[PDB]
Amino acid sequence: NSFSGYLKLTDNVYIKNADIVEEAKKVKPTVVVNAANVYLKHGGGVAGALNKATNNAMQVESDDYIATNGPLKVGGSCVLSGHNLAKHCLHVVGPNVNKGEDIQLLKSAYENFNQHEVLLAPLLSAGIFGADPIHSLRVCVDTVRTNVYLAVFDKNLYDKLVSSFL
Ligand SMILES: O=C(O)[C@@H]1CCC[C@H]1c1ccc2ncsc2c1
Repeated sequence: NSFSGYLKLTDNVYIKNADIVEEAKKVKPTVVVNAANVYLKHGGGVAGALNKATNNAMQVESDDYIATNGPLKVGGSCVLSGHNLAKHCLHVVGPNVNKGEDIQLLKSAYENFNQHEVLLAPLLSAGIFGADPIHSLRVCVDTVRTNVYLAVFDKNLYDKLVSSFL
Protein backbone atom coordinates (compact mmCIF):
# COMPACT_ATOMS: atom_id res chain seq x y z
CA ASN A 1 0.00 0.00 0.00
CA SER A 2 2.91 2.61 -0.75
CA PHE A 3 0.81 5.07 -2.89
CA SER A 4 2.58 8.12 -4.40
CA GLY A 5 1.62 11.23 -6.28
CA TYR A 6 -2.02 11.09 -5.20
CA LEU A 7 -4.14 14.19 -4.69
CA LYS A 8 -6.42 14.02 -1.62
CA LEU A 9 -9.95 14.92 -2.72
CA THR A 10 -11.75 14.10 0.57
CA ASP A 11 -10.80 12.53 3.96
CA ASN A 12 -10.89 9.10 2.34
CA VAL A 13 -10.77 9.55 -1.52
CA TYR A 14 -7.39 10.13 -3.30
CA ILE A 15 -6.86 10.42 -7.10
CA LYS A 16 -3.94 10.04 -9.57
CA ASN A 17 -3.56 10.11 -13.34
CA ALA A 18 -2.11 6.58 -13.80
CA ASP A 19 -2.69 3.11 -15.34
CA ILE A 20 -4.07 0.92 -12.45
CA VAL A 21 -2.05 -2.10 -13.72
CA GLU A 22 1.18 -0.11 -13.26
CA GLU A 23 0.05 1.17 -9.83
CA ALA A 24 -0.68 -2.42 -8.77
CA LYS A 25 2.81 -3.64 -9.82
CA LYS A 26 4.52 -0.81 -7.87
CA VAL A 27 2.42 -0.72 -4.67
CA LYS A 28 1.26 -4.41 -4.49
CA PRO A 29 -1.85 -3.26 -2.57
CA THR A 30 -3.90 -5.54 -0.30
CA VAL A 31 -6.91 -5.00 -2.62
CA VAL A 32 -7.15 -4.01 -6.31
CA VAL A 33 -10.69 -3.39 -7.63
CA ASN A 34 -11.86 -4.72 -11.01
CA ALA A 35 -14.73 -3.09 -12.89
CA ALA A 36 -16.30 -6.47 -13.78
CA ASN A 37 -19.50 -7.80 -15.46
CA VAL A 38 -21.84 -10.44 -13.88
CA TYR A 39 -20.07 -13.43 -15.60
CA LEU A 40 -16.56 -12.16 -14.78
CA LYS A 41 -15.63 -12.27 -18.48
CA HIS A 42 -12.71 -9.79 -18.70
CA GLY A 43 -12.93 -8.88 -22.42
CA GLY A 44 -12.08 -5.19 -22.54
CA GLY A 45 -11.65 -1.98 -20.58
CA VAL A 46 -9.94 -2.13 -17.19
CA ALA A 47 -11.05 -5.82 -16.71
CA GLY A 48 -9.11 -6.80 -19.88
CA ALA A 49 -6.02 -4.78 -18.84
CA LEU A 50 -5.99 -6.39 -15.36
CA ASN A 51 -6.52 -9.93 -16.79
CA LYS A 52 -3.72 -9.41 -19.36
CA ALA A 53 -1.25 -8.36 -16.61
CA THR A 54 -1.90 -11.73 -14.83
CA ASN A 55 -1.36 -13.64 -18.19
CA ASN A 56 -4.93 -14.96 -18.11
CA ALA A 57 -4.64 -16.37 -14.55
CA MET A 58 -7.50 -14.07 -13.41
CA GLN A 59 -9.76 -15.42 -16.19
CA VAL A 60 -9.09 -19.14 -15.44
CA GLU A 61 -9.84 -18.43 -11.75
CA SER A 62 -12.97 -16.39 -12.60
CA ASP A 63 -14.31 -19.16 -14.89
CA ASP A 64 -13.96 -21.61 -11.90
CA TYR A 65 -15.70 -19.12 -9.55
CA ILE A 66 -18.61 -18.79 -12.05
CA ALA A 67 -18.97 -22.57 -12.62
CA THR A 68 -19.17 -23.15 -8.83
CA ASN A 69 -21.08 -20.03 -7.55
CA GLY A 70 -23.05 -18.75 -10.57
CA PRO A 71 -22.97 -15.13 -11.88
CA LEU A 72 -22.84 -12.05 -9.64
CA LYS A 73 -25.75 -9.57 -9.52
CA VAL A 74 -25.49 -5.94 -10.74
CA GLY A 75 -24.30 -3.98 -7.69
CA GLY A 76 -22.59 -7.05 -6.19
CA SER A 77 -19.02 -8.30 -5.80
CA CYS A 78 -16.75 -11.21 -4.96
CA VAL A 79 -13.19 -11.44 -3.59
CA LEU A 80 -10.69 -13.53 -5.59
CA SER A 81 -6.85 -13.85 -5.75
CA GLY A 82 -4.96 -10.70 -6.76
CA HIS A 83 -2.24 -12.85 -8.38
CA ASN A 84 0.90 -10.76 -9.15
CA LEU A 85 -1.01 -7.45 -8.87
CA ALA A 86 -2.40 -7.51 -5.28
CA LYS A 87 -3.13 -9.85 -2.32
CA HIS A 88 -6.84 -9.79 -3.41
CA CYS A 89 -8.93 -8.70 -6.38
CA LEU A 90 -12.39 -7.35 -5.49
CA HIS A 91 -14.51 -7.80 -8.64
CA VAL A 92 -17.34 -5.19 -8.57
CA VAL A 93 -20.24 -4.95 -11.03
CA GLY A 94 -21.50 -1.38 -11.62
CA PRO A 95 -24.61 -0.87 -13.83
CA ASN A 96 -24.19 -0.82 -17.61
CA VAL A 97 -26.42 2.15 -18.41
CA ASN A 98 -25.71 1.66 -22.19
CA LYS A 99 -27.70 -1.63 -21.72
CA GLY A 100 -30.49 0.11 -19.71
CA GLU A 101 -29.22 -0.94 -16.25
CA ASP A 102 -30.37 1.32 -13.38
CA ILE A 103 -27.96 4.06 -12.29
CA GLN A 104 -29.32 3.67 -8.68
CA LEU A 105 -27.21 0.48 -8.50
CA LEU A 106 -23.97 2.50 -8.82
CA LYS A 107 -24.36 3.37 -5.05
CA SER A 108 -24.75 -0.42 -4.33
CA ALA A 109 -21.61 -1.14 -6.42
CA TYR A 110 -19.54 1.35 -4.38
CA GLU A 111 -20.84 0.02 -1.00
CA ASN A 112 -18.75 -3.17 -1.64
CA PHE A 113 -15.52 -1.09 -1.20
CA ASN A 114 -16.52 -0.56 2.50
CA GLN A 115 -15.65 -4.19 3.42
CA HIS A 116 -11.90 -3.32 2.85
CA GLU A 117 -9.80 -0.75 4.72
CA VAL A 118 -7.63 0.34 1.74
CA LEU A 119 -8.29 -0.23 -2.00
CA LEU A 120 -6.71 0.75 -5.33
CA ALA A 121 -9.61 1.22 -7.78
CA PRO A 122 -10.88 2.53 -11.08
CA LEU A 123 -14.07 4.61 -11.62
CA LEU A 124 -17.09 2.28 -11.76
CA SER A 125 -19.57 2.24 -14.69
CA ALA A 126 -17.38 4.76 -16.62
CA GLY A 127 -15.92 3.93 -20.11
CA ILE A 128 -17.82 1.12 -21.86
CA PHE A 129 -20.63 0.99 -19.20
CA GLY A 130 -21.66 4.51 -20.34
CA ALA A 131 -22.29 6.34 -17.06
CA ASP A 132 -20.99 9.90 -16.60
CA PRO A 133 -17.54 9.64 -14.97
CA ILE A 134 -17.95 12.87 -12.97
CA HIS A 135 -21.27 11.52 -11.60
CA SER A 136 -19.48 8.22 -10.83
CA LEU A 137 -16.86 10.15 -8.79
CA ARG A 138 -19.66 11.91 -6.85
CA VAL A 139 -21.31 8.60 -5.91
CA CYS A 140 -17.86 7.25 -4.83
CA VAL A 141 -17.30 10.26 -2.60
CA ASP A 142 -20.79 10.03 -1.05
CA THR A 143 -20.70 6.26 -0.56
CA VAL A 144 -17.19 5.04 0.23
CA ARG A 145 -16.04 5.47 3.84
CA THR A 146 -12.82 3.41 3.74
CA ASN A 147 -9.60 4.65 2.08
CA VAL A 148 -9.78 4.53 -1.72
CA TYR A 149 -7.00 5.41 -4.14
CA LEU A 150 -8.52 6.04 -7.58
CA ALA A 151 -6.28 5.59 -10.60
CA VAL A 152 -7.60 7.44 -13.74
CA PHE A 153 -5.84 6.34 -17.00
CA ASP A 154 -7.14 9.02 -19.45
CA LYS A 155 -5.46 12.38 -18.62
CA ASN A 156 -8.38 14.30 -20.26
CA LEU A 157 -10.81 12.54 -17.90
CA TYR A 158 -8.44 13.04 -14.89
CA ASP A 159 -8.28 16.80 -15.56
CA LYS A 160 -12.14 17.04 -15.85
CA LEU A 161 -12.43 15.24 -12.49
CA VAL A 162 -9.89 17.39 -10.60
CA SER A 163 -11.44 20.59 -12.12
CA SER A 164 -15.03 19.60 -11.16
CA PHE A 165 -13.97 18.54 -7.68
CA LEU A 166 -11.35 21.07 -6.43
O1 LIG B 1 -9.50 5.70 -15.85
C1 LIG B 1 -9.95 5.59 -16.98
O2 LIG B 1 -9.53 6.30 -18.00
C2 LIG B 1 -11.06 4.63 -17.30
C3 LIG B 1 -12.38 5.04 -16.60
C4 LIG B 1 -13.13 3.71 -16.34
C5 LIG B 1 -12.19 2.60 -16.81
C6 LIG B 1 -10.79 3.23 -16.72
C7 LIG B 1 -9.67 2.46 -17.40
C8 LIG B 1 -9.88 1.89 -18.66
C9 LIG B 1 -8.88 1.19 -19.30
C10 LIG B 1 -7.64 1.03 -18.68
N1 LIG B 1 -6.55 0.32 -19.19
C11 LIG B 1 -5.58 0.34 -18.35
S1 LIG B 1 -5.84 1.20 -16.86
C12 LIG B 1 -7.44 1.59 -17.42
C13 LIG B 1 -8.44 2.32 -16.77
